[PDB]
Amino acid sequence: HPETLVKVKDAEDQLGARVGYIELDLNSGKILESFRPEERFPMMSTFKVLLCGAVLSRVDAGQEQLGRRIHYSQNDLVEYSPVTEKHLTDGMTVRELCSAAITMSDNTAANLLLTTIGGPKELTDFLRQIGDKETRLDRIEPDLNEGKLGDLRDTTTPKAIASTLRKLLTGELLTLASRQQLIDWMEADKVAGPLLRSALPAGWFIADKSGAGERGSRGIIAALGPDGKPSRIVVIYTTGSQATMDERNRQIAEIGASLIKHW
Ligand SMILES: [Cl-]
Ligand SMILES: [Cl-]
Ligand SMILES: [Cl-]
Ligand SMILES: [Cl-]
Ligand SMILES: [Cl-]
Ligand SMILES: [Mg+2]
Repeated sequence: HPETLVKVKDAEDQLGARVGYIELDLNSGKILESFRPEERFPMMSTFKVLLCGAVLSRVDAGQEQLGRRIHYSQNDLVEYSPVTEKHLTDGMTVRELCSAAITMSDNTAANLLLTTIGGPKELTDFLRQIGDKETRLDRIEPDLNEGKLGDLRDTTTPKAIASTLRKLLTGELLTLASRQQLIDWMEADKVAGPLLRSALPAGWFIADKSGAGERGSRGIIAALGPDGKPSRIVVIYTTGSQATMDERNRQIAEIGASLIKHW
């Protein structure tokens, strides 16, 4: 809607950075609104949904078990690992790692899951196989968050990842059980959801994953809608801003508020 576009523009002005935006009809994939949809942005932790999609595809294929226990060490622990730092001695199952990666954005959990699939290149190969020609993962956490100027590593486009999310959450790419488990991880309550959840009316559905990185990188992917059911996918990314984190968050949140207001 034009009111959302204007909020996107305001965010670019206030933040001193580009903002990419797309909104798809969930059922049809029709593009309802877009701004810089084919430009590249760091995915940051939004990739963790794609990662868990790849893990679930392996589960469906009999190549992984959700119950398999993953044992790791102190030196595997990286920054922002609130769940995995509590399981050095006992390990975590694949299921537990996906829950942590998505609901808690746990960085080490994502690295361990990357190991289970064979790494960034294997995630990228899965994405190419499902028809995403743009998204690429090159590095693990935390380096994938760097957001360096003119660096194509660890990027997507709003249009690419929106389509990929739709493929994961709808249709038959994943079995019903895996699709529902991915959904459920994304729906689960989170500690703080400034970008879309904080202002979202009660009773609306949202399955989301946010991301934050260096050099102003911030964004979110989500399926959401009224009456308990998702009906749209939205993707919002920005990178380059040196405004405060609070200002970045507020500008993105205002885009979301407008999408909801003018739904
Ligand atoms: Cl545009
Ligand atoms: Cl574009
Ligand atoms: Cl134990
Ligand atoms: Cl493994
Ligand atoms: Cl959020
Ligand atoms: Mg809830």
